[PDB]
Amino acid sequence: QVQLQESGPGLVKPSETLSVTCIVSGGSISNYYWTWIRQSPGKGLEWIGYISDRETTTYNPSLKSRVVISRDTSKNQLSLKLNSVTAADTAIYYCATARRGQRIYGVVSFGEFFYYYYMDVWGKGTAVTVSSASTKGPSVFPLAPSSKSTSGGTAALGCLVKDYFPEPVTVSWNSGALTSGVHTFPAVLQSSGLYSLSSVVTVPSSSLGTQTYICNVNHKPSNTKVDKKVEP
Amino acid sequence: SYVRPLSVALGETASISCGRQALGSRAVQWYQHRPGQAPILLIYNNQDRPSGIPERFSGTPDINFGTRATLTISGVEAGDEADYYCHMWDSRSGFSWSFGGATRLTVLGQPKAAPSVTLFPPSSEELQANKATLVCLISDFYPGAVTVAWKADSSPVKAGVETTTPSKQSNNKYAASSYLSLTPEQWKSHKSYSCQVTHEGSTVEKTVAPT
Repeated sequence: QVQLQESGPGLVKPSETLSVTCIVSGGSISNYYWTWIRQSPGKGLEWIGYISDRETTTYNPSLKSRVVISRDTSKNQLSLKLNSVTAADTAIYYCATARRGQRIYGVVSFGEFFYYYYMDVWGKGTAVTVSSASTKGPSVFPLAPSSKSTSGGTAALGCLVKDYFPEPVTVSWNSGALTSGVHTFPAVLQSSGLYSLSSVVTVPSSSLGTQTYICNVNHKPSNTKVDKKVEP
Repeated sequence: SYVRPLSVALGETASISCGRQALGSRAVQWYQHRPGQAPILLIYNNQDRPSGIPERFSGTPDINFGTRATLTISGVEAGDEADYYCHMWDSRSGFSWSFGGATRLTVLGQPKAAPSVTLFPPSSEELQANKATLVCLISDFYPGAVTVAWKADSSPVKAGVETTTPSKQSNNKYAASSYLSLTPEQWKSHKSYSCQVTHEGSTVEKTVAPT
């Protein structure tokens, strides 16, 4: 039952080194082949390279000479470093466990066979933006509910997250307590080049005066955590 | 481009073919990726199917001399929209570092849904900052093409307006948002501001006013 969680800088300056970390929980690192995959907006999933259970690594000739993949048993985590990055390197980076399969079309002796690799388990991935520009924390403003009345005991209540770079921002309500009515919208990229988004939950009208609603905003790159309370 | 679009009507069975056919013995893997989320392994070893993967997805085994590699989805749903990658390993090509081309599956015939629109005026905290932004939230609509227009009073505003391209939600309906950036004095300068969104010939218009 391996669970994979990625971690990254969020922003990398051009010509600097990109480093991401995959946190493995509930299974030993040693038991699996491990690999890294990146996806870029204008490009398809790209295979960076893989590392065996024996610590043997094979890299993509395209990314060869810029990449290192390493394993840390003590922290039970995997690593991926990318030297001398450029905007071509802006992508979402995934780590995944890998399985090796052998298909023999002939006789194993005489080497009439070939290996193939496929990835059963994937991490959520981490977003990395390569830019000259500095990271900017977002400013959080509450979106007050109308108050009564709509003839249905629902009102729209949210938080506005403004002018942050780069992506992404994670928003939760009541410390993950309330999930039912929440809708967090995709961000918008402004002329400035900063991003903004909003998270909105639908709640009863009657509760609004006495109920507690707090939006928890996480921006790891900035790295900014802001909790803002919303009131009518 | 890396993308091959393919459109299929709802409830129909999709047929997807890997970009390059094998020369010999083969081991084909199918990956389903929705941009923004993690890829998933639909099929491995030609026909083998991981647990938690529905029966609807199937692959062609390469029995006998040969078989063409195709992915079949029976009774396609809206949630099956996504990019499909065929990972092909054969005995005459060697290590395949490329996942190859992506087949973008678009599902059609989904019923029309009117958008729900919510408009938020500038908050008191923002005004204190000498910034004003109006937030218009559009959700639960199909198809994904919407026209958003902002008015100050009865007159249109095109300045300081930022709108996202609509994208699919978890429920398979589209969501989008528009932002009108105003100085606080400008916000106070008008009796009202309106968010006019037009979807499939009809219009849903919301209005806020300085209080």
